[PDB]
Amino acid sequence: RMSMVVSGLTPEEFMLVYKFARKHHITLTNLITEETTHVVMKTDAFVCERTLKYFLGIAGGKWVVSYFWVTQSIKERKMLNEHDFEVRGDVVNGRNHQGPKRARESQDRKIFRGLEICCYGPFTNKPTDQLEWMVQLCGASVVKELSSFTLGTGVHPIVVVQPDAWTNGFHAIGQMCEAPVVTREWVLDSVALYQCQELDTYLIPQIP
Ligand SMILES: [Co+2]
Repeated sequence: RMSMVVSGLTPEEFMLVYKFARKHHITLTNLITEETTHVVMKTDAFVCERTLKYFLGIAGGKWVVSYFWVTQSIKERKMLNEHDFEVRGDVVNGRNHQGPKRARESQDRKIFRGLEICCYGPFTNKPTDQLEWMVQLCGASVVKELSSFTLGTGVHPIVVVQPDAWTNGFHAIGQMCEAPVVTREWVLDSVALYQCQELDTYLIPQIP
């Protein structure tokens, strides 16, 4: 019916969110799931920091909503419509380039459509599986080893390394395959703005 999670709040603020849910017969989870409907985010007056849940929130085209949505509904003895209340960036996108918009409204076409992503070698900040499940969420196709791209002329393939996580071999990925090596940052920024971005700024020196 309606399931909720929330990001970058203090307990003081959590309190309300609880008592907001409680009031309007809503369920609550600490852990973003496939079955969630809403992500609630701290802001500024509508700009959020960049949480893991931020991404999978958009990833989903769920309701990605700033906190004010709720303190304003407590105030006004009633729930407000969500459609007047979603977030509009962080740092990738300023107040400028609202993402969750497209996300929610798109879906019938995803932003990874017919691609193949391999999240290659060490991660940390945001660890492999979620990363994959992320792109997997917006219709990318997930490979485990470079040695599994079904090039089959048709589909386009990508490697994504997180660069720093490994302590200097990731120049020599081109030494195994004929997809490009974009950097994690490609995914993230692409999923924030929910366009599919330009590998240009994100490619990694591939060394014969
Ligand atoms: Co092409």
